[PDB]
Amino acid sequence: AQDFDDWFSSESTEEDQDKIVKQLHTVLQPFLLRRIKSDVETSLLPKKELNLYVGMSSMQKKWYKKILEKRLLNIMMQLRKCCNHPYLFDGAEPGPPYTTDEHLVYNAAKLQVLDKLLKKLKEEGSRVLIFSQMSRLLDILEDYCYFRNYEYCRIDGSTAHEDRIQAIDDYNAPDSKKFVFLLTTRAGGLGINLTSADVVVLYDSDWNPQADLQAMDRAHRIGQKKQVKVFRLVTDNSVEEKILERATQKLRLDQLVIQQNRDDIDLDELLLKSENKTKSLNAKYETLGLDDLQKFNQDSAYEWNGQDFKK
DNA sequence: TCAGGATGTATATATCTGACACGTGCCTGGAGACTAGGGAGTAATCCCCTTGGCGGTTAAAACGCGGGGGACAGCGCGTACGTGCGTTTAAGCGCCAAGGGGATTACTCCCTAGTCTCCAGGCACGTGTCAGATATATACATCCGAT
Repeated sequence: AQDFDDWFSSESTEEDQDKIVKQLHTVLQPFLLRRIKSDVETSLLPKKELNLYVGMSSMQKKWYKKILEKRLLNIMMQLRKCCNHPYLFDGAEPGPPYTTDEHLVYNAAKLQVLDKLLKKLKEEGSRVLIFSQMSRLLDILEDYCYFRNYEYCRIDGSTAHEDRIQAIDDYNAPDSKKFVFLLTTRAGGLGINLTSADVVVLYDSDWNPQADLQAMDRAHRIGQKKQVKVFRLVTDNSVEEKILERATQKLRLDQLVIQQNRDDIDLDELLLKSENKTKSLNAKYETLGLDDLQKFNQDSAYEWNGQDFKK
């Protein structure tokens, strides 16, 4: 192990990072292969990443602060919950009695952006795939979809086989009244084919970039006819930014190592600002080096606006 | 049911003996230095535990049904307990005798512990293995529900 882990794995020596160890793919080219599907058939249209940076709402603000200064362990997971929808937390939503009115969208900034974009795509007429990462979050999405009078088909770690096949077939009927079609990002194996869809909204980003790559390939898989778009909601100035940063670290690591040597927020302004942020971070991480890329800076996310590790 | 008994149940009085208050001294808790080592805070490393989600195998668990036998209700009945009365008998209470047992109370010493100072050699840890305990199958002999 240590031989590979030290000879051209992580060091701290010199500009070796891109002068020698980077050039040392000659160890690998002998026995490894991959034929880039981007240009061997040239029949698919490329991808469309439209990361959206979103800020907390008041309920998110107070809940985020509550977790920062307190069953609740694994704080890094809880902050992801609060960044998605506070209704995941017990006793957050108003009630009882429990209703399903605009008090649902009224407390989740991602869900507000999602609702606006869902209306916009619906009037365009692009049936959409939602790839959440918590099945419990799919419950709130189901409730919202029903309250907005859309119909769906949910597949996750609960539905048995026959349910999965019949739901897929129902969505893929040649004249199917299926607008939204929920799933979980790492579920369904690989046989699930949804080329008939048009948009994949990555409600959450994943630690492993290739998990989402395979996920957002469920619509980009061979056979897809028209250019597709894949949104990725991000909670600006929160843990999700750290997660996206580390995921991009790993994605560029993969590319360098292998892929070379083959209220409303006025949606348009948020789109442009988030696109500028994406360009800025891409510029930040493009120029990194192997040993430099492997640091995993592990910036403690407990402190967010000034914290003291106290309750 | 009601009047006839039998039994607690309040009530006033006198007795007493046990709880309480009071002075002494002697012993222990408090004030006051002095000091050293236990513990709080810090840094580094590694293994375990969390939270949310997924996929799969496959025995247990849930459900329904039918039928028996165990439960619970009654019916005698014939004891074996109760209740009451008379009468011994023993518990308790005093008293006699002389000792030994024991618990302070106060010196003495011996000797046997604790303390320190090296220093080897017991033991815990990290390495192999191979022998015992598995799971498998099969033949058997051995209880259980109907004549």
